[PDB]
Amino acid sequence: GAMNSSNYAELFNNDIKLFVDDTNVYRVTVHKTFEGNVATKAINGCIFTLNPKTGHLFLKIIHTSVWAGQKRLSQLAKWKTAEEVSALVRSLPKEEQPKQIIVTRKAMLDPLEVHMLDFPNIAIRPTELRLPFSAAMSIDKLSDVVMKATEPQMVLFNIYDDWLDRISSYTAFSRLTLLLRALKTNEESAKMILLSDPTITIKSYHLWPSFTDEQWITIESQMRDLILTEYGRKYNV
Amino acid sequence: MNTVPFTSAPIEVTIGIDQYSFNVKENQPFHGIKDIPIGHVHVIHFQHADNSSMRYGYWFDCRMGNFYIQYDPKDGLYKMMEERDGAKFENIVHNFKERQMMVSYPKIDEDDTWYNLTEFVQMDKIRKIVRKDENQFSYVDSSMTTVQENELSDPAHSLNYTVINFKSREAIRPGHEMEDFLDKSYYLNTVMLQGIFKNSSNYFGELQFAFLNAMFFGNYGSSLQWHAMIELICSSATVPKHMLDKLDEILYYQIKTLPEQYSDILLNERVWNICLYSSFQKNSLHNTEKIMENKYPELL
Repeated sequence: GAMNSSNYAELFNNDIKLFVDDTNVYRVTVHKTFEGNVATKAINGCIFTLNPKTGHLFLKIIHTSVWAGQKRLSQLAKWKTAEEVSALVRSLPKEEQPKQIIVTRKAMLDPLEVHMLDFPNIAIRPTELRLPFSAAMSIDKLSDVVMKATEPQMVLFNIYDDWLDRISSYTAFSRLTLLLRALKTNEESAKMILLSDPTITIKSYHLWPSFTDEQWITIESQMRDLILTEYGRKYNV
Repeated sequence: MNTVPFTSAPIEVTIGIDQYSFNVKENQPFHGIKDIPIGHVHVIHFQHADNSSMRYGYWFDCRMGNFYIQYDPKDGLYKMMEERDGAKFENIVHNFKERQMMVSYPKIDEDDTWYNLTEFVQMDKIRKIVRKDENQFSYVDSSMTTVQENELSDPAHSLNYTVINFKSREAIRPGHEMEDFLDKSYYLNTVMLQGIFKNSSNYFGELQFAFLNAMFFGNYGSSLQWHAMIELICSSATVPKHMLDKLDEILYYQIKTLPEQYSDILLNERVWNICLYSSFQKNSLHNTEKIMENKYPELL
């Protein structure tokens, strides 16, 4: 059934599972036409498929060409997401295929279920968690690879960099969702926090700076503060 | 004009024949139902005065034999049986008419209701959904489950309706996932009409039989099947025009005949609001839409 704060630790057991987030699959700018009507222009998107235990990210880049001459694009995006997740599963060796896929938006269940009919022993699950995975395009290197793409492309990342050498998946995942939640509520400040210090760099094979343990603690506190402030502002509490 | 005599009425029971029914008191001298119209299937059904649970009954066709009811006090129910002795049966029936112990099937001549509810229902198809081939008639009750219900336990006592499932390989061609799931025409016309039912009339007959089992026995799995067969048509962008117009007639008489008080469990809110307002065929069920609106606007 649905994932929530109760069955939260299940994410970190040894059953292979993937999160699928479709929020950035169909991305548009909106503009005015010469005649003064509104039109959309599509930009490149991505399916965010993440193993929360290992950090392996399967970043399936969605090139604007896939929308060419298509109608009901937001509906189609869900079906193209499920097509691509299904093809990813089929591409994995059997012992690597997930036992569960957790979709971050309920509207993906039926498309994914229908695309996964060949995989009846893979459970498709919704979630009640409000996961910040839409903010994945606030990670500079993921945005860069999506926006430069000239064709459909799968790019593989570890979204935890080398954190698992030092911390558990559980702690890694909470760090990731904390960072992403801050980038989602106030990207400008969140990104300032991460880079204020020119001496902490991002390795070429990483997404995030090479913070020491002590620096991560100060960071994580700086992100919580940011999240809490933005909340009082949003609601006037 | 055919007859179904009863050996006796030992227990207080409400007897139904088709859409009619009568109260019969314990050891009241009731000995059958006469003037049953030939040419249609029929169902005779029962609800004991003591056990408002378990409605049950028998689907039959008088052309297929001479049938009577007898109470079995060991099994505790009214049983349909066949008399093979053709003479011995006209004797029982004539003597009971002579003593005038039989009710007349009470058809208004202007009234086509039963024909309209049973247009496509054939006894041969009923006997394949209720497999019990030693008998020419078919028993159904409140609690019988369907083959689909079971996959998710006793098979001798199941309703073998055609399994319909919108999220299944049968329903969905590989490569047409999205298309076939949003537009079920493939599944309706090739898989179900041409493949399984062979023609539209066997499909309507199963649809109509499922409705009547839901209506007369409150059989919850029949209701599921009735709604699924509706939804499949309404969710198909491409339906023969003759099927659409007939469907509208079929549903109209079903909705007309439903007891007003039961429109809460027999009518599935989502299926109907989808079929009448969202589906491809939203505009193809004018008569069914008009009666739903005027009689159950709450559900919508």
